[PDB]
Amino acid sequence: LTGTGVLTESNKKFLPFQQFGRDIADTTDAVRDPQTLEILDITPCSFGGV
Amino acid sequence: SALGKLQDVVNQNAQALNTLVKQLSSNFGAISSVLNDILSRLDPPEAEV
Amino acid sequence: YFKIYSKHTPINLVRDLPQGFSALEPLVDLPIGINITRFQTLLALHRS
Amino acid sequence: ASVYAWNRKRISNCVADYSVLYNSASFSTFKCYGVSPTKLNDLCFTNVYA
Ligand SMILES: *[C@@H]1O[C@H](CO)[C@@H](O)[C@H](O)[C@H]1NC(C)=O
Ligand SMILES: *[C@@H]1O[C@H](CO)[C@@H](O)[C@H](O)[C@H]1NC(C)=O
Repeated sequence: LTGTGVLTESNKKFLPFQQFGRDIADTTDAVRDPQTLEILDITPCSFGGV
Repeated sequence: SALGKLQDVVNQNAQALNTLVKQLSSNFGAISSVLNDILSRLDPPEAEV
Repeated sequence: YFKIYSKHTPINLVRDLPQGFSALEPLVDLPIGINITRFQTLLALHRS
Repeated sequence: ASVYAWNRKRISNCVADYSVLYNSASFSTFKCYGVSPTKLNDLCFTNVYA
């Protein structure tokens, strides 16, 4: 799964089966990292109009 | 339902935006709706299609 | 893939199914790759 | 096996080096459809069947 974003701590109580999370666009918004099983939130990097 | 006229405008704008974001999840006949999957899975001659 | 979804609920109804809502969490995602068209459950006898 | 009774083997829980398949000249036909041959070392899979 490829993508760009800032990986931050999260407070989403994922259930054991649950691995990732999806937004309305179906783009991944949270992910469970392998090897360490922690849940990292994925927030798109800051952008806007110059 | 006193302020329905403003609420209809807000709901229509939010619904149009929501449908616009829902359109990203459709592949439109391609193998996948994600660009990153196509860039990671295929060579440029089929990736351009 | 043979998916087993399971849920355990504490109930106190005597005869029929209880009326309520309980979502079944996925328990086992099983990699078998075989054809299944017929099934049979297993019970346990009591001997005295 | 013969083609009417073609043998299906499951491949799971392994790290696979496909670069020895691309760089080998012993195969007369090495043709991939849903995936690029050179990207196979960069992706993760499940339900692999031979
Ligand atoms: C390796 O990954 C597994 C699950 O994928 C995990 O249980 C284990 O703790 C990991 N080991 C290390 C050393 O990170
Ligand atoms: C499974 O077996 C039934 C007959 O019991 C057959 O009709 C069906 O085509 C088989 N399916 C597969 C996927 O082998």
